[PDB]
Amino acid sequence: LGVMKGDVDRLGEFFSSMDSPSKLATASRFMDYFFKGYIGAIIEGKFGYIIGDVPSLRDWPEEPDIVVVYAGGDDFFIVGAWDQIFELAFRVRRAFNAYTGGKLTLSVGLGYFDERTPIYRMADVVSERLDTAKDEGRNRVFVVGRSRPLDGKHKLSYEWNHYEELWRTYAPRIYAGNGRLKGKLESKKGLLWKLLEIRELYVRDPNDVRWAYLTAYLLGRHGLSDLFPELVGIDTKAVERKEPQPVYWVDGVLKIVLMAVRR
Amino acid sequence: KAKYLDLKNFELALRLRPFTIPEEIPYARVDVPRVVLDRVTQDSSIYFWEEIRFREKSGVYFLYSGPREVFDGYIAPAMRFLGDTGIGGKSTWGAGLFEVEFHEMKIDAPGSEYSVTLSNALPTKTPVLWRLLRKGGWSFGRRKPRMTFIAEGSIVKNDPGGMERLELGLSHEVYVYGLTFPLGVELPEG
Amino acid sequence: MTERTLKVLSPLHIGTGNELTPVDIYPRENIIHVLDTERLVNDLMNLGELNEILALLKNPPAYIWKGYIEEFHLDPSDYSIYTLKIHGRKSMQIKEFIKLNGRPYIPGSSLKGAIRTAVLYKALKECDARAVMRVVSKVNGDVARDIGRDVLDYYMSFLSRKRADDLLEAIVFGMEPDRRSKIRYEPKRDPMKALIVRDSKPVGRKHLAVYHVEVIGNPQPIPIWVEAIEPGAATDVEIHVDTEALRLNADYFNGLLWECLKERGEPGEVFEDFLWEAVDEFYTAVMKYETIEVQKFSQVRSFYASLEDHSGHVLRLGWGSGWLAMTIGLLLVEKGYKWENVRKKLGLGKKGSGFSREFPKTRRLADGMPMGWVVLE
Amino acid sequence: VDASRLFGESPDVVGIKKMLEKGKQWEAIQPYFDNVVREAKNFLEWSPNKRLANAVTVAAYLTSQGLKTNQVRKILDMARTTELKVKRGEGDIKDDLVKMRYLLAYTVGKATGQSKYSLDAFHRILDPMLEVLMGSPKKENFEKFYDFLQAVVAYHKFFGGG
Amino acid sequence: RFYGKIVIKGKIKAVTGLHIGSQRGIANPVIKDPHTGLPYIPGSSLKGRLRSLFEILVNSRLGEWREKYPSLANYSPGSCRPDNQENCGKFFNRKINRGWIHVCPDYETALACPVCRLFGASGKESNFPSRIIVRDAFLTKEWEEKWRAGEAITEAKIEVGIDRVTSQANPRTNERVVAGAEFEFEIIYNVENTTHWRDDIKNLLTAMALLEDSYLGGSGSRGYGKVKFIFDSFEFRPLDYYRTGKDEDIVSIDAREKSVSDILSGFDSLFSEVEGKL
Amino acid sequence: MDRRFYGKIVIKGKIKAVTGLHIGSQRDISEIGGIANPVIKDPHTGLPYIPGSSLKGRLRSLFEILVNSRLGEWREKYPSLANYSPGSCRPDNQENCGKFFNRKINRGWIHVCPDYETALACPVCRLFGASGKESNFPSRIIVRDAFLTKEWEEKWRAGEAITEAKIEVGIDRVTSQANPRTNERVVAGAEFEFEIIYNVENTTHWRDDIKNLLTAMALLEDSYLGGSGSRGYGKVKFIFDSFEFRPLDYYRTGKDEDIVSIDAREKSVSDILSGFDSLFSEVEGKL
RNA sequence: GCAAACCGCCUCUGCCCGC
RNA sequence: GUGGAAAGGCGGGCAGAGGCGGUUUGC
Ligand SMILES: [Zn+2]
Ligand SMILES: [Zn+2]
Repeated sequence: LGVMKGDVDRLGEFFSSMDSPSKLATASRFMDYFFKGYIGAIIEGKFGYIIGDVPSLRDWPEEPDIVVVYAGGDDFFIVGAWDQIFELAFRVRRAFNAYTGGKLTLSVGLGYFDERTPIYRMADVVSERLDTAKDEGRNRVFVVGRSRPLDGKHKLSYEWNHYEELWRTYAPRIYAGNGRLKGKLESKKGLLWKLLEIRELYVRDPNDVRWAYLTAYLLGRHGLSDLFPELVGIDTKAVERKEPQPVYWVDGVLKIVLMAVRR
Repeated sequence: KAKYLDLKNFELALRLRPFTIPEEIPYARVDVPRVVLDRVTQDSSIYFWEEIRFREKSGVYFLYSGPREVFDGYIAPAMRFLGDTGIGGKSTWGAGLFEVEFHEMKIDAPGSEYSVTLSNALPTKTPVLWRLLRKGGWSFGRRKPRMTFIAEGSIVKNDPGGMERLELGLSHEVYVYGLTFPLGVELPEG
Repeated sequence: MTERTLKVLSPLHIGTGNELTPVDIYPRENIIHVLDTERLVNDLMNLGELNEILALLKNPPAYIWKGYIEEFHLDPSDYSIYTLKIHGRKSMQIKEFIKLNGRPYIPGSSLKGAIRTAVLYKALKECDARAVMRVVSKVNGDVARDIGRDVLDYYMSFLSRKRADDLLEAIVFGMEPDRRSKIRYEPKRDPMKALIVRDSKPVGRKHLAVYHVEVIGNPQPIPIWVEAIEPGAATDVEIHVDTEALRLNADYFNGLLWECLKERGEPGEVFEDFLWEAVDEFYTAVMKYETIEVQKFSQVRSFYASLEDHSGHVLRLGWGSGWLAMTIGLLLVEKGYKWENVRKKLGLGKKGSGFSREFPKTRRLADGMPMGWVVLE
Repeated sequence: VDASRLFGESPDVVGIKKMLEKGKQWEAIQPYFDNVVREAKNFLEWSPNKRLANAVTVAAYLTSQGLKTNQVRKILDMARTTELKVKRGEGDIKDDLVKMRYLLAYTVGKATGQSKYSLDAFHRILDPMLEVLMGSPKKENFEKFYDFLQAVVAYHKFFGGG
Repeated sequence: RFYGKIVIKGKIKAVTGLHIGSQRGIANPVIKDPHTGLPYIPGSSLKGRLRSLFEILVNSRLGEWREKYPSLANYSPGSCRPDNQENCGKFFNRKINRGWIHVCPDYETALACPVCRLFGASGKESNFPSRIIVRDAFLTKEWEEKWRAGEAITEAKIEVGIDRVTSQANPRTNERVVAGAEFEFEIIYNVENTTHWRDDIKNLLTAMALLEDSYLGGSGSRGYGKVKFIFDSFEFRPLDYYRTGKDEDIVSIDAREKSVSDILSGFDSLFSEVEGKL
Repeated sequence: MDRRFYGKIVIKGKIKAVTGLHIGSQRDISEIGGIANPVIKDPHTGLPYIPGSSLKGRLRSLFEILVNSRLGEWREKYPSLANYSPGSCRPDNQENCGKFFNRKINRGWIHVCPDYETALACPVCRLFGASGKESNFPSRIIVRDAFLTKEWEEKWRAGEAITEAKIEVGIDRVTSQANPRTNERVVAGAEFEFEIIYNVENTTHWRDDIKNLLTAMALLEDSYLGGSGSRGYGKVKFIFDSFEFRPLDYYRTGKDEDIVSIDAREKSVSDILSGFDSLFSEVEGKL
């Protein structure tokens, strides 16, 4: 069961900019109308020129299985199918990017839960996954729960344009649409689960370089030297810029596809 | 949004100084699933259970002011009994167990007319700035009534607190702790 | 039956893909010896280094690199085979036999792959009028096998590492549903998954000897040294068909072999009797075919005329069985030009193409004996 | 071109795999890096990515030759068993490193033909490290050896050999 | 009334791969400490397996134990599963959600049942608390150091499902703890009554002796259990220990003894001072 | 309904790999240079072993096919086999009907009874157990993992090969072109110490559950274990040490009160053979 | 006088049901 | 005089089907 919980970021500074009561009464209706009327027409599949290409597991249904529990004026707590809660968070973000002039942001926590979980626990988890995305950059999404070292250099949440660019590179080569993989990777999930175990060696010690050639051997003996040509060679510029390796951010793209598959 | 502070940053917030919040909470609230297995057919029935899982060096502690003859007569022999039974929760699954050490804490606090409560309050008079806590526990299988406490860190003025004794249909009277633990604090104009 | 013992009538080499370098060997006599480098090298230290790691990597003028142990030492050998021929000037690479503890046995994967060639030959003889009804079910390509007209007359023009037998094994053993090609093999649909052969008991050291295989078919013959089981060794092997595995699969097998068993009676009952009638019709037919060519050595024909009046089931194994005995192409002799364009398509001679001796030119026989004959019963 | 592609740490993992799928450019620039590997005679010469840098330059120069992994498996499985002894079983590999030197010496004493150079360059590299490993500890300074020898074989599958 | 706390320390030896799942990158993960990532054996998977083995032990001996333990006279061997009525005549009398457990319905009956006196009962107007505390078993210092030395502590094992006719293979993976591991357990019995504690220790050792021939969690029937109790020390912790704090507890010495060299091999011998001080 | 406990018939011994055994794994576990298709291995000691899953399932595979041969001959002795007809649910993709192989696991049909009391009268699913919705009958045998025996531990220390590499080549018949691969296998003659624990629940039918477990053992020495046994790799031989009984009074006392049957020189076809009742007569004197 | 060439894996399966 | 008391994440599931270490011809 997929749960998203989002709100507009640095909104109190926006309404403090209004200097007259007619100007406040305009900015507080237009922000109210996005989470009251126009969030319905996003779930209704409209506005395709404005939204565009978003990370979708399955293609967009005529009737989405989405139950909007709350949507207040900045805050929204929406539950639904975990494949369509995932896509809608990128579909709400892009429309809110263009309903404004690109000046106000969102932040979304995302959880994936058992059915038979108490709902006060699904709120208290996603409220923590929202606040983890909120004290980091306030234009960034929490996608999936993820392991990372406690060195303070790694952060669990993706920025919006970062994850949506990680999806346009890594998903059209391993994923075909509607819960199936591509050619030459059918019946090869054992590549992908062990690929996350090589990602766990980055988690246990990021200074150890043992993950670099184990990726090259495991992609090598399967003949898949074309897939993932940057998980084999270490990025020296990332060690220069003090940003994580590309083996670290591939978890949010693989683990969604491994959940999309029967697994 | 911050809930706790360091031993050093607490002494700054008592003086209305600039302070910083800690980066890391020493525990987590995980949800371990258990199961109830049938004795003949091994049928499963999952329920969920939440916990508090501490880190490698982390733990929990409380503070004691009082005469030393009451401490090593009552508080100190009681905490070693409680090292082998629990503090709340499923003590039969090994939850509330610990090892006890005794140390010394010293807090720099400004002398004032007001004070913060480092425990639950159950005040006599109405406090200054507070935060409601509403809980009532259990006593020998008897369900205690919910009592409006005050959460920790709330501000009182010249308040001692006071325990309420309850009946609950037992043989002995049940006292419920609501004494305050006053440390001096500096306030603005309300 | 169980434990159907065999005997050995010609030299028999089951390879392991390994040769003995001359640093492993020092023949003191007409007998040869396999020295133990791991023990001998670690035993020649007490008298002392880095000279052994330098000289063995150098490989100078073999003889002296194995006779230098004779100075102040002797007697470090493992198996000590016999040469049994007028050769060995070391300059040789003895190909070794498959051994489980230094003891020669016959692997069961090698005796099953010889029965599978005999069984494939029987299926293509009897099964073009019935070969269309097999691929009439979920293949839709039998019309190409009907318009060509006995699926062999199509397969010579159908082709016109190497996956040449991919369609022909998919017709006689396993019809699949569909592929990018017409049909393919399915291992789950096979009568030969009920054929259980097991590794034999180990033969013995006394029956193992080195040989000197001369290649005949060119004016300059080449020798190859190899070790093989001497003729006259008899071990025991157990072969049985699990009839219970055929009763469960009476509806799931889809092949021409299954359409050779439903005509001798109950198809889960005559498969073991069909099995040996396929053996004595592939291997007796390749036995008679080699009496035509007389390019060998005389005495070779006196071996083939003596292979008759010999009880039991005669079949090839091993390494000296030529292209005629590992391959359907005994049946592809009667085509001629239908196989002549395809044999150059597949290719053969190297270092263009062999014109008149394309397939059968090489004969590998050890000491004037055509090697690789084992007779079950 | 090839020397600029073959940079310091991970110059072109994606780039050298395309160029190795060549003749004159890699017969010289990788020869300098093979000589750079032999000039680093100490096995503990690289606490950084330079073990991962040498082994890419090694396995690019060996992929230009044949280097059948099947020929080397007697050494490669022997390196597996000696590392298995380090897990509280044994602590002296000197009685068996000589065997592993001998199995390295027996392999080049067998490998004759077009595949001499595929084993001559392989002979050139591991033996100055096996010179160091004779008089060395085996939990440390052999840890850095066996991880180097894995990365040689590992990138050799990525560059397209075996 | 409180008299002391018999404390049972030792080790759990996973002779075969032990799997205690969680169902949340391996497809079926054993549970783990979230801060270290190390596996552990819970105190609740150990206790419900000591109890499920011991309740079937009592279920076979209802008639033979009517006069050593009362309130086994109100139970008939069997479950109350067909007739959906709790606290009926049969033994496994309480339905929780879909499973039937022997839990005695009152305090006045759980003081006589051998299961519920040792393991506890819920009841209505009863709440009989248990007398044992089973801690979470964590890896021994020697096995946390192998985690530091870069080893694998949890393997991943692949099984397969095969058709009985066409041999279609259908595999899945199961993470399980590497065989040979050493855990550290702890069981603290609470001496409430001073008369029937020998029967509560000798029943707890019987539950452990059945656990060394059954399995602990997981697949088990396909060989994922095979546990072994390695005792270190039994300590008494008297009532005089908790008041004055001076270290005069009574310590048994059993460095290398089994669960069956401890039940009667030394039971008159090892508990000689504990049965004297009471 | 009515689960009881009387004891645990324990069947120890050794497994002799008369022909070389291959229980395959997958690789890629931080392993670089090795034989393709490796035997599974104990990660702590390094040595190969036989899983209890590979042995409990292989005995189930041979015994379910033995019962499918006779669905008119066992039904006079066991009820609920009259619910089943010989066949499979492969020609009709429906789970529970008259066909004897009824559970689609993922794609493969395996005889598992869907209910408790249907499986309580089934000769297969009372010995090997069953899953179901609301019934879930559990098993009565547990088969543990079989590591190398203590003397073959010592041969690994001495340097003797505990594995080997057999190369098998597949040859296309038309072009005679080899397609070589190398298969690791345990050396023939190796020996693994095994463990089968039967859990005695109903004293009315426990003769049969040992006579059916010893039937599937004798079917396994006729069949193969693991591997590619149609090409040689099977040929398991069971060497018993000792049947033991472990009564209920053992686990309460601690005294060695177990009834120890001795077949230290007997065979799996010799235990089922005349003498079954000569060897288990003191178990019946205890029950 | 003795070899030197190529082939070194191929193709089907991959968590269900039950709270 | 303890938001407590009772509660196994497990029941069933062969890493399996097919496969001659082979053939060719010269430098
Ligand atoms: Zn009870
Ligand atoms: Zn059944």
